[PDB]
Amino acid sequence: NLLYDSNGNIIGFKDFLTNKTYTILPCYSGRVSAAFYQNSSSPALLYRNLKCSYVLNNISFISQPFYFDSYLGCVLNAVNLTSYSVSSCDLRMGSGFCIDYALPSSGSASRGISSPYRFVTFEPFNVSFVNDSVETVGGLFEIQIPTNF
Amino acid sequence: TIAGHEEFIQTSSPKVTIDCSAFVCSNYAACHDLLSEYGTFCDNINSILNEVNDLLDITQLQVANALMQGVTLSSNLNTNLHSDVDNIDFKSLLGCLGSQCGSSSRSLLEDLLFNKVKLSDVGFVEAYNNCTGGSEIRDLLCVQSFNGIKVLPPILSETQISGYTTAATVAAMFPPWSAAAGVPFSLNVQYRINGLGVTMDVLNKNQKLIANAFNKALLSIQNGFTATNSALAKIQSVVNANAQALNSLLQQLFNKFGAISSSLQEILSRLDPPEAQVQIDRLINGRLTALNAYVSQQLSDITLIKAGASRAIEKVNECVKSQSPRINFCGNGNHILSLVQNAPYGLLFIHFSYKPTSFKTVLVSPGLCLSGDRGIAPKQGYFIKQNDSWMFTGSSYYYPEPISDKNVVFMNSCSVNFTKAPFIYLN
Amino acid sequence: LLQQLFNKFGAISSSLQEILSRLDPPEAQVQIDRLINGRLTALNAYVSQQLSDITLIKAGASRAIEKVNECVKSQSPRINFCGNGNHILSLVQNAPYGLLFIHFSYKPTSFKTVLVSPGLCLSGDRGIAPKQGYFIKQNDSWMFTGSSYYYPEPISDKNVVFMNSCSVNFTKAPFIYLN
Amino acid sequence: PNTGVYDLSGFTVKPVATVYRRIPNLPDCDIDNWLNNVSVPSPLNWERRIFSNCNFNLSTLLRLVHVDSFSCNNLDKSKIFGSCFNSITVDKFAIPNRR
Amino acid sequence: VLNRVYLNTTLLFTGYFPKSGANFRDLALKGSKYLSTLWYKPPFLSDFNNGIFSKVKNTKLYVNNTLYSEFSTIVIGSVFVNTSYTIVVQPHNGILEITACQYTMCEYPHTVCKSKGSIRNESWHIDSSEPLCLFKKNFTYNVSADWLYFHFYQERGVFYAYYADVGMPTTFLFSLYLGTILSHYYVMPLTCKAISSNTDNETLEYWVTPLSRRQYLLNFDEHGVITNAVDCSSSFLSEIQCKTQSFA
Ligand SMILES: *[C@@H]1O[C@H](CO)[C@@H](O[C@@H]2O[C@H](CO)[C@@H](O)[C@H](O)[C@H]2NC(C)=O)[C@H](O)[C@H]1NC(C)=O
Ligand SMILES: *[C@@H]1O[C@H](CO)[C@@H](O[C@@H]2O[C@H](CO)[C@@H](O)[C@H](O)[C@H]2NC(C)=O)[C@H](O)[C@H]1NC(C)=O
Ligand SMILES: *[C@@H]1O[C@H](CO)[C@@H](O[C@@H]2O[C@H](CO)[C@@H](O)[C@H](O)[C@H]2NC(C)=O)[C@H](O)[C@H]1NC(C)=O
Ligand SMILES: *[C@@H]1O[C@H](CO)[C@@H](O[C@@H]2O[C@H](CO)[C@@H](O)[C@H](O)[C@H]2NC(C)=O)[C@H](O)[C@H]1NC(C)=O
Ligand SMILES: *[C@@H]1O[C@H](CO)[C@@H](O)[C@H](O)[C@H]1NC(C)=O
Ligand SMILES: *[C@@H]1O[C@H](CO)[C@@H](O)[C@H](O)[C@H]1NC(C)=O
Ligand SMILES: *[C@@H]1O[C@H](CO)[C@@H](O)[C@H](O)[C@H]1NC(C)=O
Ligand SMILES: *[C@@H]1O[C@H](CO)[C@@H](O)[C@H](O)[C@H]1NC(C)=O
Ligand SMILES: *[C@@H]1O[C@H](CO)[C@@H](O)[C@H](O)[C@H]1NC(C)=O
Ligand SMILES: *[C@@H]1O[C@H](CO)[C@@H](O)[C@H](O)[C@H]1NC(C)=O
Ligand SMILES: *[C@@H]1O[C@H](CO)[C@@H](O)[C@H](O)[C@H]1NC(C)=O
Ligand SMILES: *[C@@H]1O[C@H](CO)[C@@H](O)[C@H](O)[C@H]1NC(C)=O
Ligand SMILES: *[C@@H]1O[C@H](CO)[C@@H](O)[C@H](O)[C@H]1NC(C)=O
Ligand SMILES: *[C@@H]1O[C@H](CO)[C@@H](O)[C@H](O)[C@H]1NC(C)=O
Ligand SMILES: *[C@@H]1O[C@H](CO)[C@@H](O)[C@H](O)[C@H]1NC(C)=O
Ligand SMILES: *[C@@H]1O[C@H](CO)[C@@H](O)[C@H](O)[C@H]1NC(C)=O
Repeated sequence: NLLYDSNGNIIGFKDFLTNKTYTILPCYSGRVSAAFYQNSSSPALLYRNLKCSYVLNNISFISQPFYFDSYLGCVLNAVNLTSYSVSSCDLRMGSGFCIDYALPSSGSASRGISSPYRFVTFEPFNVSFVNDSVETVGGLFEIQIPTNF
Repeated sequence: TIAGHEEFIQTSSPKVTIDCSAFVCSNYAACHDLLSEYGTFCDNINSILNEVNDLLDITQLQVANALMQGVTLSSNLNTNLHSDVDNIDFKSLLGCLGSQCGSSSRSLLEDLLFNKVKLSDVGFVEAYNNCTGGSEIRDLLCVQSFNGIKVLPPILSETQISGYTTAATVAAMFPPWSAAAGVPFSLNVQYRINGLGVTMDVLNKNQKLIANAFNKALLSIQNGFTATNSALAKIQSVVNANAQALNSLLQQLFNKFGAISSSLQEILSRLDPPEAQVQIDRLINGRLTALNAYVSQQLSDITLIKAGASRAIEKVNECVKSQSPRINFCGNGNHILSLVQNAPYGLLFIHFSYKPTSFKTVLVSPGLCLSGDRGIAPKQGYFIKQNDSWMFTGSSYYYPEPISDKNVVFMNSCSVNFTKAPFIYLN
Repeated sequence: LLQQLFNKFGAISSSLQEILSRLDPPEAQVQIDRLINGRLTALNAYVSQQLSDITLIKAGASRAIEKVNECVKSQSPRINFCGNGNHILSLVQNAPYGLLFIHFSYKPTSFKTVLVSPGLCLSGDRGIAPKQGYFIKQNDSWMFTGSSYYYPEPISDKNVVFMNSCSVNFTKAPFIYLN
Repeated sequence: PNTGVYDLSGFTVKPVATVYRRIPNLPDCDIDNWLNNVSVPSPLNWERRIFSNCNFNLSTLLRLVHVDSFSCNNLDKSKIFGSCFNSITVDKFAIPNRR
Repeated sequence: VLNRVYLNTTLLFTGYFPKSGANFRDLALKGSKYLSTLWYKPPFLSDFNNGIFSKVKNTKLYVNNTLYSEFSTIVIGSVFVNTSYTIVVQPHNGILEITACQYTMCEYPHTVCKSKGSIRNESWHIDSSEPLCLFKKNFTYNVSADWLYFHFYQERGVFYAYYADVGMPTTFLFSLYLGTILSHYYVMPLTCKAISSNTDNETLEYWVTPLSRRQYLLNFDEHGVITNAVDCSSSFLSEIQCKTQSFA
């Protein structure tokens, strides 16, 4: 009537009353990541590898107006701005993503109620670019030579 | 002909993070109350692992800085159009670059390497996404992460590292030539071959054989990751070592350490609070000991990984982006050049080299004493006697040529075991 | 490390003064043993951390000895070892727990667009290659320029390397017999 | 506190309900009828009964026999109350006075 | 194992097992008329220390194209008198009758094949008074089976019995508290008329090996059947197999 594994746990059973067979799985367990910038009233929160549907239905029932889904997991209390790129980051969330902080200023105080945390792209290194060709132009190559130093 | 071989150097490893009180005392409140009177034991373990992961991120940015230092690309560069220079096909080496592709790909050599390795950096993320259900029933990674053991992603994704190596490989091919000494790729090949003792007439007349030997070695590199490649065994040893360490750490939650049971559920359903404490204490001590030993081992392995990363940075600087006058540094002697590709937890270098095939036995002299009691010695070659005339040949290809001042180094005197050759006042 | 003298390690107190003023010698040993084991474990962990940091220190010190020997006291023909490329020289200063290296580098400011050639095919089907620089066409005549400063100048025997053949994509120029 | 990324302590999803299963209409163990049987054995030929597939409680068992002392070992008394076991073996004998 | 199922896995399990590389011993005896007294001697009257494992042949006699199953009965005990309890396992052509009573056992006992009866009468006890019995039960086995397998052991005053008629791994039959220690067993001679080589060429077989508590590595397949086992202390290959918890 009981199904075991080699470590000694019960992983399934068959009911004495109904002759129905079931398996057992454990309940979900995990932690939260908090990206916190100094002199703020709250952190931004990341639920790693979780959907926001699961987060709002099975984890927390408290008030959270801002939430979205990212490749890293569910982000609460931050703004989805991953079209904008940043080269120096002190809240680096993993796999190329950053949390930026920008409080609304005196004159740059947008009246729409948002979060000062943004979820942006981390990209530290770059190439230099030139506006010259990649092939021969009449046999000769186009190149950029210094004239002063 | 031109030979080629590949070599994997390991620059990182999976970043393990550990929830200490979740590992020791998973959900049970009496265990947590007992663990509170051990002081700062769990905070120290967390701090050591965070220091290790900071070191891993520093070395990752150093590798990425070596790949991108001083490279200037044309903004007209579009690798859906530009994948061939001088009859050498670099199509399987480049990912995507250009303002009309969207940098969201690997090269196919990277794809062959990254599909035989299941638990890469993106494999961990997409495996942990399936842990609300197991996606069939169950998985070992979900059991580990419910017991407080997770692998964190690195701070740069692997498509960014692939973009770095793509820009490095394409800086050698195209008219700024920031990685091929400011001269084109075939010209740089001919100069590095000519610097071994091979004359430039042979290399001007055998240009297509050089290109075809390059393409042949590249295609045999690509069709070679098949179950006996040593660099693939090098790559998979990293993943198997990480999996064995984490599974043997998870097996510590089923030792009794001298208690009556290895389960807190069983002790808390059979005993009283003054009697369950003595049994819970032994499980606490054994699990904290196992965590301490794991933390010491990770601390000693990060030093090996940093030594390997510094060697890989030196190879990118002095083998891939330039070519040193050091002999037997990259490759083995008769080394021509190197390329780099992104591998799981490291880099993969391709070394091209000169390879002789057939031979001829020559009688040679190292020096000629001319009349006036002067001397000449050959400049990377030997002196030979052909048809009773003295001639020069390079040391790595048999090709006689007239003795001129570009083959010799003069001396106002001459050595005693030079051969006397008074007939010589030639060109 | 000093904070470990206030952990209890599962005993009744973290002070030996309190334990030795409340208990008998047989009963106090059980409490003292937990403190002794926890403190020795904390010391062993500190020693492991120091053993691991001295390896990174030795690797960095060997890199500093290399840079003193081959960037300050002489200059090696390696590129990208000291500095970044376009590197000129280094000086060294003493810093707390290390050395401070000052690297000087050739930094270009303004640039120019030129059309260059990588090698010429002279009559007799001989070939010349430019020595660290390019062949440019100035006033419809071939000249040499170095790669890191634009300065046209005559094609001579000190700007080239000579070949008795010429490569297939080289530029044909019969009008050169010059010095 | 300083600017940083902080990993906070662990949550578990809280259990909504209880599933509770028992077998209905099982016999009574009648441990009191054998404990209060008339013929009492000596310690030399002590007696054993096995009780399985039944229903018991310790309240009626401890108020139907006249208890001097009820100690337990490797178990706690309050852990018996909602429990199920595979069997219960009950040995009984009379106690000599000096022993 | 008792009410557990294991599925596609290896398991390290300590139990009451035989020793890999030891010997069986065919203790079956057949007679027609005479009974030698050396048939009842300590070569054949063996020891029951922790238990026995035994492999039994089901001899299939035929009368009128109708099957008859037959093998030898076993008796377990300590002194085999009517002041101590003895266990008797006796087959009755598809019915296995197992009794634990205070028997008054005969000095030279035997049984008789019932399909083609023998010269003598079946005589292993004489008791018209129906003695005290701790246990009395009837089990049914597969008549068409070739091999039957039996585990018999003791532990802390309790006697345990496992059996199989389909396949080699056994399943639990019964347990019985005794409070004493059993110390001998004996397989009885089955006296028959037509079993030998001048008749239909049949044979009695009853092979016994001792049992002890030891650790095996077991292999459970997808339906939960034991398919392979290895004794962890029989060779060097088995040590590699148990320390790696692998069969290859
Ligand atoms: C579950 O399966 C068991 C099989 O063991 C069923 O028990 C059988 O019930 C029928 C009719 O009630 C009897 O004829 C059999 O003798 C029983 N078997 C045994 C071994 O006792 C049981 O009825 C099933 N339950 C349900 C709800 O279907
Ligand atoms: C108390 O125990 C004795 C045995 O020690 C019980 O006697 C049994 O009684 C039944 C009839 O009810 C007989 O069939 C048994 O054979 C008796 N056994 C013995 C060994 O004599 C007695 O019944 C018990 N008392 C009660 C109230 O049940
Ligand atoms: C505890 O056990 C006693 C028996 O020792 C149970 O008492 C029986 O209760 C049922 C109905 O509740 C009666 O029909 C029986 O006659 C009772 N027997 C005796 C000997 O008193 C009692 O029910 C049990 N407790 C609970 C909560 O069920
Ligand atoms: C087990 O089955 C056997 C065979 O069916 C039963 O043995 C027979 O029992 C009847 C009734 O007492 C006797 O008349 C026969 O002589 C017995 N046969 C033999 C060959 O001796 C036996 O009674 C059954 N056991 C139980 C406990 O019911
Ligand atoms: C911001 O934090 C700093 C801590 O370095 C503190 O000194 C300062 O007063 C804070 N500013 C405000 C406006 O709270
Ligand atoms: C965040 O913004 C990007 C770009 O605007 C978009 O592609 C992405 O879908 C957004 N995220 C969500 C959850 O909508
Ligand atoms: C390239 O990266 C650097 C990093 O400092 C950044 O400043 C620069 O703006 C980037 N280039 C472009 C075109 O965005
Ligand atoms: C520079 O590039 C832009 C497009 O990026 C192009 O329109 C322009 O003509 C280029 N300038 C020169 C001088 O070639
Ligand atoms: C180079 O720059 C310096 C400083 O700006 C200036 O004085 C000088 O005239 C420049 N030379 C040329 C050739 O442009
Ligand atoms: C020479 O250049 C042409 C383009 O001008 C190219 O098609 C050809 O492949 C080149 N050949 C070699 C050997 O470089
Ligand atoms: C996760 O599960 C989905 C469906 O359940 C499956 O398609 C996908 O391949 C799984 N991925 C991993 C890494 O297990
Ligand atoms: C058999 O066991 C292996 C263990 O690696 C497992 O992968 C496989 O799914 C199992 N087969 C079945 C039918 O359960
Ligand atoms: C077998 O068959 C014969 C002939 O029909 C009959 O005489 C005999 O009694 C049968 N045997 C038994 C045991 O009934
Ligand atoms: C066996 O018993 C029966 C009836 O008691 C009797 O007829 C027969 O002669 C007996 N056989 C022997 C050998 O005593
Ligand atoms: C066991 O019994 C069943 C049905 O009685 C039969 O199909 C099977 O063949 C028997 N086993 C053997 C080994 O004959
Ligand atoms: C028994 O075996 C012998 C082999 O020597 C054979 O000759 C005889 O016919 C067999 N008889 C039967 C009934 O199988």
